[PDB]
Amino acid sequence: LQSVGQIVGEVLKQLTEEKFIVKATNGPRYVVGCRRQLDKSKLKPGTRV
Amino acid sequence: LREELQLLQEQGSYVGEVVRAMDKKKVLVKVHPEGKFVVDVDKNIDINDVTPNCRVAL
Amino acid sequence: CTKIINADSEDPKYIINVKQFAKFVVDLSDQVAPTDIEEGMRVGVDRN
Amino acid sequence: AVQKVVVHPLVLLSVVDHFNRIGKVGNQKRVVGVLLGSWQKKVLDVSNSFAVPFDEDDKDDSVWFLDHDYLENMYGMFKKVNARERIVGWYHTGPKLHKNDIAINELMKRYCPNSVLVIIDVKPKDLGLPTEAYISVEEVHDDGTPTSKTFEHVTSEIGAEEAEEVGVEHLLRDIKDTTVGTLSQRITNQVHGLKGLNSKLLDIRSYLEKVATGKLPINHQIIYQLQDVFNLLPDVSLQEFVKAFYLKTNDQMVVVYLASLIRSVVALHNLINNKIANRDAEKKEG
Amino acid sequence: EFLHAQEEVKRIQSIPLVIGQFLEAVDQNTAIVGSTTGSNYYVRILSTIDRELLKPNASVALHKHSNALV
Amino acid sequence: TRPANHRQLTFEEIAKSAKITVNEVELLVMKALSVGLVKGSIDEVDKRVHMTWVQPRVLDLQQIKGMKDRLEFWCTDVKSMEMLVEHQAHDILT
Amino acid sequence: MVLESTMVCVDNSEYMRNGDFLPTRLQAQQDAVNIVCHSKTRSNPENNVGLITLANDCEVLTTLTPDTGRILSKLHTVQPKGKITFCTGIRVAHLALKHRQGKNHKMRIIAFVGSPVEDNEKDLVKLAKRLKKEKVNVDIINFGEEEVNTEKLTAFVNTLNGKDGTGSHLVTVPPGPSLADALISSPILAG
Amino acid sequence: LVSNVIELLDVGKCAVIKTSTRQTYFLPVIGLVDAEKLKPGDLVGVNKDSYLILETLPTEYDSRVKAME
Amino acid sequence: DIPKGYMDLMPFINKAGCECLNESDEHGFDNCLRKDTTFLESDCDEQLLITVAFNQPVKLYSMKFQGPDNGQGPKYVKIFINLPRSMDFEEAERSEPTQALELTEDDIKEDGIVPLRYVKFQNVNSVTIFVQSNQGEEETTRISYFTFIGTPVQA
Amino acid sequence: APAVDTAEQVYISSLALLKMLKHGRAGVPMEVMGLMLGEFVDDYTVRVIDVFAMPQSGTGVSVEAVDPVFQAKMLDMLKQTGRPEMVVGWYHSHPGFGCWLSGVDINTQQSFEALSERAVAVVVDPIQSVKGKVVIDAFRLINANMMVLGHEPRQTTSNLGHLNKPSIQALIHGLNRHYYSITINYRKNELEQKMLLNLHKKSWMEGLTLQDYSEHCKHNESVVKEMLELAKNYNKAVEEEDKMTPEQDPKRHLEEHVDVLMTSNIVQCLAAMLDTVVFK
Amino acid sequence: SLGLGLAAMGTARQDVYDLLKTNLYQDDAVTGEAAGLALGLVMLGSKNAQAIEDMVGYAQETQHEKILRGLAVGIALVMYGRMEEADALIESLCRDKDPILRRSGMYTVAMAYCGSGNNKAIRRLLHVAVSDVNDDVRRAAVESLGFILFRTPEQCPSV
Ligand SMILES: [Zn+2]
Repeated sequence: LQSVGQIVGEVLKQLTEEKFIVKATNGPRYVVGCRRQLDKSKLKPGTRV
Repeated sequence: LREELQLLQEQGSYVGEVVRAMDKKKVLVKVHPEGKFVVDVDKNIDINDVTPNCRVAL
Repeated sequence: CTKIINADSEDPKYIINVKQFAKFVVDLSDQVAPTDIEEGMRVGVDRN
Repeated sequence: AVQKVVVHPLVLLSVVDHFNRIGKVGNQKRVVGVLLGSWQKKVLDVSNSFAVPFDEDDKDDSVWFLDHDYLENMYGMFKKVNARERIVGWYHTGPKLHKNDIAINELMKRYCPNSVLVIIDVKPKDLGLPTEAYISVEEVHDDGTPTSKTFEHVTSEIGAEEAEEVGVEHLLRDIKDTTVGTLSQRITNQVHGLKGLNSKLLDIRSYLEKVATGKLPINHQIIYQLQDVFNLLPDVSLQEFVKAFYLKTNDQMVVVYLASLIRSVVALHNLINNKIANRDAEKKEG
Repeated sequence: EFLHAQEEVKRIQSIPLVIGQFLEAVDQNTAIVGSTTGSNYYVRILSTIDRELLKPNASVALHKHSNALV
Repeated sequence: TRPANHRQLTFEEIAKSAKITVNEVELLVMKALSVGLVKGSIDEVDKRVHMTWVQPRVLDLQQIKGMKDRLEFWCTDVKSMEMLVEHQAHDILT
Repeated sequence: MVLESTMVCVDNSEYMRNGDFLPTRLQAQQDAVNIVCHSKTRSNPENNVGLITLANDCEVLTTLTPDTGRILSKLHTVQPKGKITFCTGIRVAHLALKHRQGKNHKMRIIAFVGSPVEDNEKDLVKLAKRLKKEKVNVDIINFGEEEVNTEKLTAFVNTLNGKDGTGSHLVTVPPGPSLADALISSPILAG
Repeated sequence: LVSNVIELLDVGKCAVIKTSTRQTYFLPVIGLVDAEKLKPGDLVGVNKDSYLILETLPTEYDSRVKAME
Repeated sequence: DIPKGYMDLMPFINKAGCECLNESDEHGFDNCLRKDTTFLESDCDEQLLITVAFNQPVKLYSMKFQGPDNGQGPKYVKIFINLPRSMDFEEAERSEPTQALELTEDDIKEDGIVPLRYVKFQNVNSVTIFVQSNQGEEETTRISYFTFIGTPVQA
Repeated sequence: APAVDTAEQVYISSLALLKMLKHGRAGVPMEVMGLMLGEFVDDYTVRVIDVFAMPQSGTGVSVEAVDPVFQAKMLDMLKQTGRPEMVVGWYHSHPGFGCWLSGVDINTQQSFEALSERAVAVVVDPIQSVKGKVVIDAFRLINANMMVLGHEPRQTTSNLGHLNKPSIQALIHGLNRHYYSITINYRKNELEQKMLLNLHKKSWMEGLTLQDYSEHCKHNESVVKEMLELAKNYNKAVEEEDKMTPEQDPKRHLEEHVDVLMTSNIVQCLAAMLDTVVFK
Repeated sequence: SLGLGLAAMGTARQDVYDLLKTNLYQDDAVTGEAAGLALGLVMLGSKNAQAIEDMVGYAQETQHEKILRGLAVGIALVMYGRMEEADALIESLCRDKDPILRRSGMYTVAMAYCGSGNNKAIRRLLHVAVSDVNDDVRRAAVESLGFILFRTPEQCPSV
């Protein structure tokens, strides 16, 4: 009950080491940062997130 | 910088196509995708300057 | 309103499709008896 | 166990409010409360706390009351509001540890096996003492010494999550802050660092005085670490490190010369534009 | 105070930001932008943005809660 | 016995003090480094040993007083130079 | 009939390791506190009761609560594996009473001593003077060891009951038939 | 709120669903139901705010299979 | 009596919080409370500590702390407020009061009203009076009448 | 008839604001609520000394979300601790909805005001409270008879009540028609501010730690190369200045790079040599 | 209280001062403004140690901000026209943590050096106006410049 669920989208681009252009499915697109502990190397464009 | 900071915290205005200036105080305008409303005009904007099918801000 | 989900006075929920909006599984208001509600009739519902 | 205790700037405010609230008439000078927070087998952060009705007697410093049932009831309320936080340890002001700390810690050990004490100093906030965290350990005193309890110091940090950093920032924004570190604030930071080093050195020297005259017993690991520090001091003689001159001169060029030249040339150009614009206006005055 | 104001302006460019299309420039500081949420907004352009980089249909990041062309 | 003023000690000092031949000083320092007592290095060409060792001991209250005096020197240097920096930068510290 | 908050003082010292009562001296004091708490609660339904141990430290296992069941449960699992420390126990109990919920409750504690109190008479008399200063009706009951109602306890009560004081009745229990009726004849009638 | 469970992934299982507000939604924990049958297409009732599968409800239809009674 | 715009705070006194330390059993706490010749007498020594709580928060202006003429009326009074816990004589002597009061002789008479620092008594929930000494330096002190003049904060 | 002055303020303590923000965020996207304790000092002051959260209920934020047992027991045990402050008002979070009072919010506020005429209903947007600005407002109400009779809701005697302008979002949701905004001031004494200062008070150490010398050299190289390109641009632009009557600047960027270079290298040099001479 | 202070302005009579101090001690927000202002008016330009200590102590003891403003203007008035004799008080008010007391310090600079044009007072006022963290104090600091400089109006727009 403490989980809130999450959007799902596809990473479009790596704007910089922190800013990721990410498109939500059937919705708008954002620039969003990643979690503090994550494998940015595996955040290739097109990777569903 | 402070003025820009202040004005940058106010919400954006919807653009809309005015269907027609109904009255001297009311204007029928269609804004995508909410639909069509009959808005009022603030003090600065003159009604006679409002012409049909012109993009206005709400 | 859509399938009755076989209420039998213990599961009175029905899934209803609000037009181009979503569909929700909901329950009745106290003012309507289940006999008045059946699959495929237009029903007016609250918003939350 | 725990190698770090992170204290959010809300248990700090909670402690300060508790201290003022009691000390309106509560001249025990030292108040005790319970601090909750998310637990980790790694760095532990604390995010909330409450204050239990505590009493202490200066006689023998062993007679005291901490309302454990009140502790349980507040913890029940906080769990109902936010079950994510569990009891992590207990705090008390009065930066001088009394005798009950370990004993009281024992009482806290039943509600939290790895109960950490966190002294949150209120009044003295001169240089670097926001909070100090201790954890009880099970060893007599050393390899060859009698029994004791011997709270161990743990590194403590102050950190906030989002929607709590915003409150701190908003309460701040006096003439303070300026997160961008300009040269003046950096030199001020150097001065503050020298002050802190001098203060720590004076504390160590006071301890060595209290040991040399026999007021304090010899702590062997203290002396061992003093020897380690004294040996760790580098040497600015030995003309191989003196070739650090090299990089200092290297620093100079990029800074100093180049930057100055550019700054000086830009200022001179700005003077040309003004000395032109002024004569333009004067000639127009025609 | 100038340092603090610059810090605040830079902070307004934080994340997340919604992507939109720079439909049309209206004034030196205000534009019309089509946010990919599917909606056209009359918003205010941040000064530090390079004006020559503002071309029609260019992708622009807008403030999440104000749609200001960040 | 050498408080880092002259960390380089020649093999003659070890040979005479430890009453050993200068051929075995290599093995002696060898063993000392191996067992973890000391962390220096050996310059055999000039017959010296650099010493950065981390094995402390009990401190002989007179020795504690001497170390306290050394700390007094250190703290007075730091204080004098904090005063210097503050006086020089008084314009910009504000 | 009288509003009151009582801090019963159970003993779990190693001198409770006795068979003076048939099963166990500790068990005898256990049902003693049981019956005394029942009597106090049923006598006045809004009275307060709390529990204090005295072995090697004075734990405060149960504070002032009108409930009896929880104090009874805490009384079990007591494990008399310590040594008594009377002065600190009464100090803790007194300040615990100082933390009482209702201020109209007359202060009173129930203390079960079953070991010879190792102390000095001076600290006992000064503590009795302090307790009388705060108007606290300490009630002391001697158990276990044969030096029943020692001169220490006598002086403590008498100084505390200075000229018909609170009623710190120094009841004596026989080393043998420490039955409940013998544990309630004197106190319920008069502490 | 009704939703079509798009599929189930491994992390001890997670899900991704498509709610009737034309929105895909990833759930680290699959609500308050079992997690074995859970067909990729199994219509479910997922909470309207915290978006976890509160219940499973019977399938709607397969178009033409309704066309024949 | 009492100054215009104020009232006696007797009806606002909560008996559940009232508690007097060092009182003789024959001379009850209600004797000082009541406006009778009956008096409250300390039993152990001259020091006394009386805590009075109120149903609702109240603001105090003046106190009528009066006793007999035999010198056993109070002379030094430390007033504390909003005490979360019962007060101890040792701490009360040690603690800094909300207001210290050197009761002159004229206060003890029947017409004796002692003004209080109204600033510090704006959120009084419970007020504790520590009588440290008496005029005649007897072994005990008597209080013929004690009360409080003030107004409710209208909670 | 007495009228509430427009100069009345709500003095929120630092602790109250922090607890309110933390609880409001912790419940996102739900709307959380709790009770604000304090005191009505006078007719022009409402002091919020502390605020305790309340357990989340499926009802949402209503007068049925205040569990009487929770409130009573929390108040009693806080009074035991030493916080015997009355329930001044209530707070709840409108996440992303701005600061205003809905119909049910107005309803619960009527309930609270029945307890005491002075009672505020502060609300906080926890997701609009991005670092820097804090989106929070406090409204009481307007009596319907007061408004229908034509009299203004609040008497005015100073400019204090009009230093800040009302928001459009609040105004459409009934501001100045059913509820009025009350100015909010934050009571931050010296002690609390100094305690909060420790959040980013760096250390006595980082004033003395040199930058990674290889990293320092690399940063110097990169900035000097950028400054070279900027100098080329500056020369090119200045050549245009001549053949151009009064009619991004390669200069301003140049000045910024110069300033960052001098501050970095001056600091590094001074720190290095202070280190050389304080550490033997 | 306002009317009495206006009537007794500068007379420094002890009876009126006692009555107004009693009203101030009654500690009401509405009457506090008038009581503090009238304390200033009655004991105006008197430099009285007793009145000033009573008023500053009350300003540091009470919790109603209206009383704080009234007492601020009162403290200013008490030290009117005393020039450097105010300096001690001025410092004791410039350093105070309460922003209303700092505003009182600015008003005291104005009343003490009214018309003298004393450059030390102007320096302090400008420093506060450009440095202080509370906007009301900055405002009052700028206001006090008029009282300082009214004897040389030509120099006033320049600053
Ligand atoms: Zn709401």
